[PDB]
Parts: sequence; C-alpha cells; structure tokens
Amino acid sequence: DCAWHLGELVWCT
Amino acid sequence: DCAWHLGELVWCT
Amino acid sequence: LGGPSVFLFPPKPKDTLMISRTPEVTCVVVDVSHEDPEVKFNWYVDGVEVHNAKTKPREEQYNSTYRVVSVLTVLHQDWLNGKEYKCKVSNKALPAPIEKTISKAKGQPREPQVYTLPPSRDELTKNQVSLTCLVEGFYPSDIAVEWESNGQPENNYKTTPPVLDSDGSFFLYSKLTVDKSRWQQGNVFSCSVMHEALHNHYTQKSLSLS
Amino acid sequence: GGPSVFLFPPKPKDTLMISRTPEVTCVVVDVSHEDPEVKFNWYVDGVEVHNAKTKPREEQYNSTYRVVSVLTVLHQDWLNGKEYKCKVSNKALPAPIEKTISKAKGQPREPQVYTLPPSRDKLTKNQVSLTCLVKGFYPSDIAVEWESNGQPENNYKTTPPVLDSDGSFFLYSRLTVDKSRWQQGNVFSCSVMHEALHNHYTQKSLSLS
Ligand SMILES: *[C@@H]1O[C@H](CO[C@@H]2O[C@@H](C)[C@@H](O)[C@@H](O)[C@@H]2O)[C@@H](O[C@@H]2O[C@H](CO)[C@@H](O[C@@H]3O[C@H](CO[C@H]4O[C@H](CO)[C@@H](O)[C@H](O)[C@@H]4O[C@@H]4O[C@H](CO)[C@@H](O)[C@H](O)[C@H]4NC(C)=O)[C@@H](O)[C@H](O[C@H]4O[C@H](CO)[C@@H](O)[C@H](O)[C@@H]4O)[C@@H]3O)[C@H](O)[C@H]2NC(C)=O)[C@H](O)[C@H]1NC(C)=O
Ligand SMILES: *[C@@H]1O[C@H](CO[C@@H]2O[C@@H](C)[C@@H](O)[C@@H](O)[C@@H]2O)[C@@H](O[C@@H]2O[C@H](CO)[C@@H](O[C@@H]3O[C@H](CO[C@H]4O[C@H](CO)[C@@H](O)[C@H](O)[C@@H]4O[C@@H]4O[C@H](CO)[C@@H](O)[C@H](O)[C@H]4NC(C)=O)[C@@H](O)[C@H](O[C@H]4O[C@H](CO)[C@@H](O)[C@H](O)[C@@H]4O)[C@@H]3O)[C@H](O)[C@H]2NC(C)=O)[C@H](O)[C@H]1NC(C)=O
Repeated sequence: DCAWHLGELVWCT
Repeated sequence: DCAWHLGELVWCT
Repeated sequence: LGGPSVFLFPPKPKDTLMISRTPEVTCVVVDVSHEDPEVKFNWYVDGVEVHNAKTKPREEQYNSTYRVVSVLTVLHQDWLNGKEYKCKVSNKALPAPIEKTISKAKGQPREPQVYTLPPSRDELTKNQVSLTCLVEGFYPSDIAVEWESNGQPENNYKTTPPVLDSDGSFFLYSKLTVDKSRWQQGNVFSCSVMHEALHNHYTQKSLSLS
Repeated sequence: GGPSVFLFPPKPKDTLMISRTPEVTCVVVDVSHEDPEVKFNWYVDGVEVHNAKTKPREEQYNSTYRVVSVLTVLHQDWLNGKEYKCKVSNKALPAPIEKTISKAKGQPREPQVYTLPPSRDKLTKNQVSLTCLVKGFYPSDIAVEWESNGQPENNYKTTPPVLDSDGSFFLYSRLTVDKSRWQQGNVFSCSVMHEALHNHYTQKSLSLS
C-alpha cells in the first residue's frame, strides 16, 4: 500500500 | 483573598 | 586571557511570583585571572546606585580562572513593574568596565488561559495515560507550571518551552504521565500555574475520569 | 584563525518523502578574499564520493565569502544511519577541518498520535484550539501538519520536541480555528511524518460529535 500527503507520494510498502 | 500553592503563600489582594 | 566575561541573570519566575520567596538578580564574572582576582561591582536599579548586593564565595574553576559572583535581592513588585538592573564589573584585566542589564520583557502583561485536556480514547488501552495542560495567551513568557494530586506534587511531568503565538502572546503544554489504573480510580489531578497576570499570580485547573 | 565549517543534515520531510530529494550541506564561512579556493572531500561511511556540487560563491559583506558544497543522499542511506563526512581544505587552515553528520543513533520508535478536542471553557471564545499530541517517537526528526477537507490549515504552531523520561520524544501541535468552523462539525486532521510509522505517514482526525 501507498501513503499520500496532500496528493504527494510519501512512501510505499 | 489569598492564593496558596502546596501550603505556601503565593499572593493576596 | 582576553580579560573577564560577564553574564547577568534574572530572578526565577516562581521567586518573583511568590511573596513567601525572595527573588534575586545574579551577576556572574568568568575568566577572572589569579594575578588580578579583585572584581569591583557597581549595581544600578533604573540608574540609581544600590549598595545591598552580596558577593558569593569565590570559586576556583580548575581551568586557571576564578568565578566571582554578586547577587542583588530584588523586590517582587520592582521586577514585575519593569525596573532595569544593571551590573557594572571592574577588573585590572578589562580595558574599561563591562556593563550588562536585565529586566522583565516589555509589553502589556496578558493573563494565561489554562485548560486541562483528558487522555484521548485511543490512549486508554496503554499502561500509562497522558494528562495535558494547555496554557495559552500569556505575556511575558515567564511562568511556573506544576502538577498535584490529593495535596501532593505529581513529579512525572514534562513541560514544553513557551511558543510565540501569532497574536504576540505565548503558549505551552504540560504533560503529566500517570498509570492507567490511577486515572481509572477517579483520582483528581491538578495543573497549578503561576504568572504575574493571574489573580493572585495563581490558578489551578483540575481533571478526573468522566 | 581562518575559515569555519558547519555541516547540516537533510530536512526531515525530504528523507521521508520518496517524491523529495534529501541533501547534506557543507557550509564554509570566513573564507578570505586572498584565498577563496576551498577543496571539498566527501565521505559516506569512510568511502569517498565524487557527486557533490558547489553552490555559487556568495560575498557576505564582512570581507568574507560563503563557500557551500551540497551532497544528495539516498533516503534509505540516511535512515539506515550512514555517516556523511565533509573534509574542508583551504590555505588559511593549518590542517583540514573534518565535520560529520548522521541521523541520531538509537532504535527508532513509532510516534503515537492523539488529537485532543478544545475544552468546554475554550468553547465561549472567538477561536478554539485543536491539539495534536505526538509522543513516544525516536529520533526527534518529524514533520507535523494540519489539513481540513483536503486543504492545508496553516494557522498552527508546533512545540519543539521534548525529551521524555523513557528516552523518546514528544511534542504538541496547536491549530487555531474560528469557533463556528468547529461548531459546524468540520473535520480537522493532524498529519505526521516519521521514519518509524508505516509508510512514514499517519493522519489523525478531530470533529465535534
Ligand atoms: C573556565 O571554566 C568555566 C566553566 O565552568 C565549569 O568548569 C569548566 C572547567 C568546565 O567543566 C565547564 O563545563 C563548567 O561549566 C567557564 O565558564 C563558562 O563560560 C561561558 C562563556 O565562555 C558561559 O556561557 C554562558 O552561559 C550562559 C548561561 O549560563 C547558565 O547556564 C549554564 C548551563 O547551561 C551554567 O553552567 C551557568 O552557570 C549558568 O547558570 C545559571 O546561573 C544563574 C546564576 O547562577 C542561575 O540563576 C540560573 O538558574 C542558571 N541557569 C541554569 C541553566 O542552570 C549563556 O546565557 C551564555 O550565552 C549567551 O552568550 C554567548 C556569548 O555572548 C552567546 O554565544 C550565546 O548565544 C548567548 O547569547 C553563555 O553561553 C558559562 O555559563 C560559564 N560557566 C559557568 C559555570 O560560569 C570559563 O569560560 C572557562 N574559561 C576558559 C578560558 O576556558
Ligand atoms: C561574516 O558573515 C557570515 C554570514 O553571516 C551573514 O552576514 C553577516 C555580515 C551578518 O549580516 C550575519 O547576521 C549574517 O548571518 C557569518 O557567518 C555566520 O557564522 C556563524 C559562526 O560564526 C554561523 O553560526 C553557526 O550557525 C549554525 C546554524 O546556522 C544555520 O542557521 C542560521 C540561522 O539560525 C543561518 O543563518 C545559517 O545559514 C544556517 O542555516 C541552515 O543552513 C542549512 C544549509 O544552508 C539549511 O539546510 C538549514 O535549513 C538552515 N537552517 C536555518 C535555521 O536557517 C549553528 O549550528 C552553529 O552553532 C553551533 O556551533 C557554535 C560554534 O561551535 C556553538 O556556539 C553553538 O552553540 C552550536 O553548537 C553556529 O551558530 C552562522 O550560521 C553563519 N551564517 C551564515 C549565513 O552562514 C560570519 O560569522 C561572518 N564573519 C565575521 C568575521 O564576521
């Protein structure tokens, strides 16, 4: 899964 | 009136 | 050396706020040489020379210098009114005397708004809980924040330094950590705050399980 | 003496977002007009690296220059704890100055994020305070922000990290909102970025009932 912050990519596992 | 902190006098008005 | 250096310290906020305490201004002189250990202190309160300071015992620092200290007792009201305390240090190793000044931060004092916030529901599954005390809208930043329960001080807390708010005042948060069982027992914990702008320089806000 | 060296880490948000590029910065101050030539040697765990770039030279207006080398780091390399070393050489230095930076050592710890609503006494004013407690995290490198309905809420102040009695850190973020916004049932989220969180991110929300 991926984490997004205000439409910007944070990180994926 | 007076204000006390852990039995110690703080101040009076 | 390059001659002595002077550091001038204000009284402890709790000492200026409690009538049962004695506040003091401290003039510290470092890099005092063994060849010229003699230090002359001149003290001024709003330019008016005062003669009641006391010199603390001379201390050897073990780097071939001495630490010479003069302490001036201040009146609570004088410090809170904004009087400037000046320390003038004279020594043979200084080309001219060093003068340093201290006083309370200028600006209209503002009363702190004290709010106790209970632990979040998500934290009520942990061994310990966090009790928060939000202290906001105060001026100057000089404050004392403590915690008690059942008339006894609760010492397992950490207070954040004051943060400058967008309106020119300050805020901080104090966090008390307690075992969850102690919160579940219905024990009442209080947040005591000391500030010049509070009625009688004191306020206490409580919280318990609801 | 001669020049002075300051070596800076990447910005926490840059090491935590794959969409950002972190960098280590080696700042040289008090570089003289007579000897402006500065030699930079960079090391990542003692291994010399050759891809740093020198920033344009700046005159400081105190008769000195500010010479800067920037080294781009890999996100995982910084987060793994690699040491970045900057070796500065200049004619005015008796011997080269070597400075080091790396992430703070210690087992990283996951932050516990708790949003705390305003007090009953706070609800009789023009604006209310929404709190975000971030605790039990290690190292202190973190990014804390606020949003509402997909838009950033910029009227906040975050306390610096405080060292807790268990060796971890805590901080509080305070968002100030108009009382009516809160009373109307609007959702306010506290976003937190930290290496020890799943995908370096967590968001916690807060609303009235
Ligand atoms: C010889 O030895 C002295 C050191 O004493 C000890 O022994 C040596 C050998 C070592 O073991 C030391 O680690 C040890 O300290 C040196 O004296 C120090 O000089 C420096 C300046 O060169 C002083 O620094 C200044 O400190 C101010 C704050 O000082 C308070 O806090 C210190 C701890 O953080 C504490 O050590 C001090 O005692 C002092 O404590 C306060 O005292 C008052 C009155 O007693 C109390 O009311 C308060 O509660 C105390 N507060 C606390 C926190 O307890 C800074 O304000 C100041 O900074 C400002 O100025 C500088 C310079 O302009 C700026 O860079 C800076 O940004 C800022 O604007 C400054 O850092 C230091 O305090 C001295 N230490 C002592 C104990 O006096 C001699 O220098 C050394 N000589 C040589 C040649 O080596
Ligand atoms: C000539 O001029 C130089 C340039 O200064 C500017 O111009 C002069 C004329 C004046 O107008 C100045 O006011 C103006 O700033 C001077 O350089 C300065 O030298 C001193 C040392 O003597 C440096 O101090 C060190 O600063 C570190 C932190 O520095 C960051 O933050 C500063 C603001 O807070 C900022 O100005 C700096 O640029 C720097 O910024 C970071 O840069 C990186 C990379 O670019 C970024 O990624 C970060 O995001 C930036 N962060 C911020 C906050 O912006 C301190 O860490 C360091 O302290 C430590 O070491 C000292 C000494 O050991 C300890 O006392 C201390 O306790 C601590 O451990 C130190 O204070 C200063 O940064 C220099 N300024 C610049 C712009 O480089 C020269 O001094 C001057 N020469 C002479 C002879 O006059």
